[PDB]
Amino acid sequence: TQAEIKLCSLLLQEHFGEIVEKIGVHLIRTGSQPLRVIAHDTGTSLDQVKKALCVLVQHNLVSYQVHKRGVVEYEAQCSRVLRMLRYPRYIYTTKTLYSDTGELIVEELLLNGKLTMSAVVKKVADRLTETMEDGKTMDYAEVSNTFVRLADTHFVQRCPSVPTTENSDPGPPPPAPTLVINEKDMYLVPKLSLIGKGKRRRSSPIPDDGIYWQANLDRFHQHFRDQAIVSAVANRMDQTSSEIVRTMLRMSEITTSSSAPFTQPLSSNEIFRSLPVGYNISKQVLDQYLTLLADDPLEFVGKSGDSGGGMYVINLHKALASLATATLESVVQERFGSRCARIFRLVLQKKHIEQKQVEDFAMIPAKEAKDMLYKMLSENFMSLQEIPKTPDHAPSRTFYLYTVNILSAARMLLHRCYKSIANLIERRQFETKENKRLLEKSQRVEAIIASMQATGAEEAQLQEIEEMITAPERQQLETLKRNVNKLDASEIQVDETIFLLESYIECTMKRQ
Amino acid sequence: LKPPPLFPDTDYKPVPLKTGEGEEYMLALKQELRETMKRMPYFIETPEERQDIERYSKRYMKVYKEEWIPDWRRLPREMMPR
Amino acid sequence: MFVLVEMVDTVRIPPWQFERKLNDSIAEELNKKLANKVVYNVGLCICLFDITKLEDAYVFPGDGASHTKVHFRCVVFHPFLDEILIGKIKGCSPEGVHVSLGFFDDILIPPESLQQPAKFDEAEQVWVWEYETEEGAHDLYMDTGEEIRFRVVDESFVDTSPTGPSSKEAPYTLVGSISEPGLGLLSWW
Amino acid sequence: RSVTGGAWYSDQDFESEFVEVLNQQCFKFLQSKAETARESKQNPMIQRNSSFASSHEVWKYICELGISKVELSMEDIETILNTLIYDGKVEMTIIAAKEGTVGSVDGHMKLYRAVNPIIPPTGLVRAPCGLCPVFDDCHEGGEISPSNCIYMTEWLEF
Amino acid sequence: KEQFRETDVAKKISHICFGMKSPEEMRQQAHIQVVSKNLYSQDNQHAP
Ligand code: SF4
Repeated sequence: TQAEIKLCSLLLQEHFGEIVEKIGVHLIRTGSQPLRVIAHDTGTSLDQVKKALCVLVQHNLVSYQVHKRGVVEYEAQCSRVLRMLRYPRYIYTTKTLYSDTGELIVEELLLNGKLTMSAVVKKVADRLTETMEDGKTMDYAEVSNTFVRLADTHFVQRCPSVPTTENSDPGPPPPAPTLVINEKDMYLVPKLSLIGKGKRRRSSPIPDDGIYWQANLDRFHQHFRDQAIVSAVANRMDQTSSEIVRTMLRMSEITTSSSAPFTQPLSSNEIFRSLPVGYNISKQVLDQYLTLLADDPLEFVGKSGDSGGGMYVINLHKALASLATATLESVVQERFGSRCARIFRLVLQKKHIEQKQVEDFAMIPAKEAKDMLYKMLSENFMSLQEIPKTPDHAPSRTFYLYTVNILSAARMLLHRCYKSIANLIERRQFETKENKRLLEKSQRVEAIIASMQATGAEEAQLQEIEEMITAPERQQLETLKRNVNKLDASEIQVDETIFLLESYIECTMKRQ
Repeated sequence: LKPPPLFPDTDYKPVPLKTGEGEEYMLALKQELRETMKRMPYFIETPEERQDIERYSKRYMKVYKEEWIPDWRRLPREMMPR
Repeated sequence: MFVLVEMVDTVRIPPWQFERKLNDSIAEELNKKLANKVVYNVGLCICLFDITKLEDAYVFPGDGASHTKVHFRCVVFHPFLDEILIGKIKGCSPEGVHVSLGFFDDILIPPESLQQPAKFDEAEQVWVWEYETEEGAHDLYMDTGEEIRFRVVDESFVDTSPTGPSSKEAPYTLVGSISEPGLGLLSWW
Repeated sequence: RSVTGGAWYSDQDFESEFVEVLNQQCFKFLQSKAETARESKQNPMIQRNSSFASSHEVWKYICELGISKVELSMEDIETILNTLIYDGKVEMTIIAAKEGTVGSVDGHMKLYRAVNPIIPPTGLVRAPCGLCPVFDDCHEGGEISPSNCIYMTEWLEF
Repeated sequence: KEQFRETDVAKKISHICFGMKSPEEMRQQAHIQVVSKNLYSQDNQHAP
């Protein structure tokens, strides 16, 4: 997992800096360890180690556990180190589903790691002062309404609570507080009525103490999976079918398990009554779509019963498999053309086959199929089974049967993507560090121009500062800017593939 | 005789990138974030060190900040910043 | 300007020196070894200051020269930024005026540091001067001149270590400022 | 299999240009018929029925315009249509030979009628690294590095 | 005047670490790649 290790490293550098990156990489390379050995191996001052570890545990990047003989073991979760890349995605979806107040709520919750109700609502109200002017005021009522709506919709989840000292282990406290998570109060928001008008940057006790909250990444991922499924169906059959899929996913979510291959049983009568009234559809029309969807050769949904006449269940894992297939065939077709995507999907359907059958079945011309078959064999996109003609398995006594392996595929495509995000960050940083000299040379003069502007200084500075050499370099600065922009957009997009890959490798993994 | 260029010619070239108001908004949000996590105590930069000489100016531009302290009930009683 | 820095090193003494008391021998050796050369990090070494501590003198096999380790301190030339200083001129240039400190000469006074009114000469490399009421563009700085007053504003070390398999500028640089009143030729003040 | 090779073998190549242009012609025409179906959105049972581009009628379309003067009757056309059914141009809708014209002949409507995919090119292939041949051979530390990768350079240069 | 470098590099062995070499590092060490099968030039100079 060296590529992943590097991704962790560069994310820590980007987001936290040097010492934090050092401690993080060391911990993910060493696993659970007590403080003293970590400080010894690193060799740095224990104050820096302590400070790093508390900032990481504040954002839940690391955890601490009481261990045998009373020592405290400290461990870091590698997966959580790959979530800040999706913070724009979380912010966008909450902005789509909630007003900018919810966007700011999620922003504060993420960037602070954890927050309490009073702290988060007060901070959001205070920061929103930059958004409203001309005497407009902000009261915690609407902020609290948006947060409780978020929590009810499962997007915001409560942090584990500390145990009660007077109720457990009286006397000298243990080395670590050993926090305990409670599920019945998971989305049970604390109650408050305080309101405070935001201070508009004029430059002139907690009722919910200990009730910390954090963003529900699982809910975000589930929402992303729903969006992907809805999009898949939209391209597949029709917008009406897509809206039906958007619908039965909605009642599915409120009751289905995130890991189950199949949703809870859903009838057409409940779909119709919960179906939006803005579409001119009857119950019989809905039944027709559901019956013809269940008859889909891709088996996207299955009947699975007959209660209420219309009875259907979506196959999440099978849909994810189709998603994983489509993305893999996407890469193949741009890397090798339609014919390569043709030869493979032939092999996907024909589980076992050899060159002559492939050529016959696709008229891939002689001296073309074989060479291409050798090439994408070299890419590990195809596995050779090689049955014997004799128990020696000699090359003259074997048949070269071809065989697919989707799971291994999804894995080392994902590794490809991991190396992808890394070497982009390498170039973005390489460009940033090479241009830093001109950047600071332009920023200092820009600050000079921007400074003492409201003071009423004379206008003989705008033109007199621009005669410098950076003026015929602004186009190069914009060249760098669009280059970083163009890099970033691809990074954003790559994260969109990553979701499909990670979702399928997760679902196919049984976790036993 | 001669090993090739380090950079062989390839017929297939990277698929063109997307653009749109949503993508631009996400890029702006990404720029905002990369500008944001530099401005709070969680961004633990290296402490200031190795003063050169006893300059008089130090009385004014000294950086002052609060000793950040989380909810200590939630952490072991072993890393007090004092 | 002068800085005293702590130093440790190991030295070899050939046998014919055994007649002398060891401290003076090690002192003169350390001086010849250090004196009149510059360090990439702390500036120009002048001469040893004092020898503080001495270890035991070993006699390694395969040689007859006693080896020993010293703790000592030395005086180094290392002016700090914004330091005032007086030094002779050594030559004019389009990029500024070169100033000599007698034992050191890599000081430049660029035209940005020079007074605004005078920006170039009458094609003669001798830098000229210009003011408002008096000094009608007739005063000029002699390549030798007096020990003009100036304040350093920049300094840099440049490494000149060998590169590649085996088989000219000074490695230590400074920049001065002369714009402010009272700076430059004392005849003006 | 020799001189025969399927009668498309002509010129001893499977006549690659003619087989690919014949496949493209077949695809486009049956798109046109399935497009009549989709434009009409005929009471969807009949929409999908007209989207069963009858491949007996495809076979009678491909004998004409002087395309398949070479051996055409089922076997050869049906198998070239099958070479198009191999790949993602198509998905399972033959309903055996009995439902449809000999099963719309190997199901030469199946889901050619609607090859419509469900996703745009992966952000990876959009990026240089994605297509960059020396992708894993871009050992930054070594010669090939993102900070010089001519592909990255070019991709970003434009 | 010139910047000072140490004049002696005398040192003694203390330990030997065994291991293998990674291919990118193996290429970094190597001066060049050999690519021609044959040994000497066709001409009567017997040059490599
Ligand atoms: S060579 Fe450059 S563009 Fe290609 S994969 Fe490596 S880093 Fe990416």
